[PDB]
Amino acid sequence: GSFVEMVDNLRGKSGQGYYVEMTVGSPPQTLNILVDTGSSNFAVGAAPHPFLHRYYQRQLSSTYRDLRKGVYVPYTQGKWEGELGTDLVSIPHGPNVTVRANIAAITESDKFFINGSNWEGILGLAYAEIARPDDSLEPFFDSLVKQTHVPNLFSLQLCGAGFPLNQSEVLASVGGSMIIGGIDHSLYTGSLWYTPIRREWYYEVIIVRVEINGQDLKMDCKEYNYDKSIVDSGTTNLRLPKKVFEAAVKSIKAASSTEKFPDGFWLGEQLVCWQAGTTPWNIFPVISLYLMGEVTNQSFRITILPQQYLRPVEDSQDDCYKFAISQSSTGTVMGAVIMEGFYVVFDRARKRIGFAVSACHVHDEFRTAAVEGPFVTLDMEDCGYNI
Ligand SMILES: CSc1nc(N2C[C@H]3C(=O)N(C)C(=N)N[C@@]3(c3ccc(C#N)s3)C2)nc(C)c1F
Repeated sequence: GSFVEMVDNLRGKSGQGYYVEMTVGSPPQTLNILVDTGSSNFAVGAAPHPFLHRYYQRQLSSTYRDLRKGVYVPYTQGKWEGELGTDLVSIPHGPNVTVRANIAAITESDKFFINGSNWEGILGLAYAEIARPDDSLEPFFDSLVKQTHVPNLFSLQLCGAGFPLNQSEVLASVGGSMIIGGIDHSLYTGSLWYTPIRREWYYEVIIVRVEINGQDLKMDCKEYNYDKSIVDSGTTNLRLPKKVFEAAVKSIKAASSTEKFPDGFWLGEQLVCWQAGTTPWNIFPVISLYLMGEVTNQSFRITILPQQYLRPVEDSQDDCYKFAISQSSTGTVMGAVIMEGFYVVFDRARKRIGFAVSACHVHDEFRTAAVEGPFVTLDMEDCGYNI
């Protein structure tokens, strides 16, 4: 329905992440926490770091409980290590509840804390299967549902500004909404379409067709989900498996061929600039991803614009962007620049993810993002990867 207390509770941007305010401990210690659907640990800075202006001080919390256990988390782009414990946790612009949750108190880290991101921790919203050190460490959302009457569902509206925000603007700007326990109808237009959650670990989905400006990429659909496809608010880009990326970039270059861009642009490294207000959106194609539907032999599609996959960056008065589609060796990742086009419902209770056109997606007067269906699609189970 309407969840006014939770609307506009996020801040941030696709490149540095979107975060929500939380409190930990007694008396409450306020921290800004990255919303990460990629993930399943609640982990906070708990020791001084050059990029943190605040951190969780366990010795100042009367409700802190030491689990006497360490946690070491090395991932591809970074790492952190910490100490496990529990404490009382709240979301000020959330449900009016306080829960006893696991907290990984980060004591050492490498390339984890982003300089100027304004967040001091991460809220992993995915399932216990991928929690560290193992699946016995109950994720935050599981604790929230178990201890309260909050429904087993959350929804995210990530709002890209469509232009760069400076340090002061990004702190003063509304970055979107995280609705805990419900769906807020003001955040989207049109209908919600649902795709099954294939398996509960990451938020895994199945893509069954890909089009660039209505032209079928025509790959075996298993390629689109090799080795998985996930919905991840903690990734900036739309990431595609190597072969799919190679085919998609060739098609995007062909559609936009009236302007030649350097190789560094297509690699997502180099910015491209245009005179203020002259970005030629119309030369870039729309991209549609068809997702398995809830009805047998039915699919639907989500369509994004270049206003989603060209990420605004500062250079001058020029309008500059980076290409926010990139290669992956770990499957498709529907990151923040995809999520910025849609209101996304993580319906854990019904094992499904819903998509609707976001009320805050960036567009022009000629084209809009879309969520449309149904389409008749056969043998969709064959699109999923096994082994
Ligand atoms: C690979 S297993 C694993 N991974 C993570 N993360 C992976 C990071 C990762 O590359 N992405 C893509 C992720 N969605 N989340 C992580 C982030 C770190 C910093 C972020 C920002 N901004 S997002 C945490 N955290 C934990 C606790 C893990 F078990």
